[PDB]
This record gives sequence, C-alpha cells and structure tokens, in this order.
Amino acid sequence: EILDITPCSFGGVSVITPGTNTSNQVAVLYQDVNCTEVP
Amino acid sequence: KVTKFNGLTVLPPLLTDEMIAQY
Ligand SMILES: *[C@@H]1O[C@H](CO)[C@@H](O)[C@H](O)[C@H]1NC(C)=O
Ligand SMILES: *[C@@H]1O[C@H](CO)[C@@H](O)[C@H](O)[C@H]1NC(C)=O
Repeated sequence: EILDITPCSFGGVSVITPGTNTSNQVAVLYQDVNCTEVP
Repeated sequence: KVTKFNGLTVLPPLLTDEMIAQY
C-alpha cells in the first residue's frame, strides 16, 4: 500500500488583545489551522 | 502572467487582492 505522509498540523499562536488599560479579554488566532485540530 | 512544513509558514497579506482591486 502507498501512503502519503502529511506533516502534523502546526502553526503560530497569536493573541489579539486590546490594551490591559481596556480589558483582560483576549482572542487567540491559531495560524493556518483548521478549527478541528485546535483542542 | 505572474506565476514548506519545516517550521516554514506563509502569512496571508492583510489586504486581499479584492481590497487592492477596490483601492
Ligand atoms: C491605564 O491604566 C493606568 C493605571 O495605572 C491609568 O493610570 C491610566 O490613566 C490608564 N490609561 C488610559 C489611557 O486609560
Ligand atoms: C476543515 O475540515 C473540514 C472537515 O474536517 C473541511 O470540510 C473543511 O473544508 C476544512 N477547512 C479548512 C479551512 O481547512
């Protein structure tokens, strides 16, 4: 059997934040990752 | 006319080709 090997999904994690002056709420961007791989 | 997985990522540009076309 021939099997393709695709490297396991990886990418940077960025934190979208307003200033700590404004709020402690943050969003998180998993770069180039489908919303299924993210835990 | 104008024509990988080792820790190498390509970030998409902030302005899509559609937005540059609108500009
Ligand atoms: C940011 O928070 C500090 C608290 O040490 C406050 O003194 C300052 O006025 C705040 N700045 C703004 C722009 O809200
Ligand atoms: C994410 O995965 C689903 C199935 O697991 C697929 O239908 C969808 O096209 C994928 N989207 C991206 C952006 O990879």
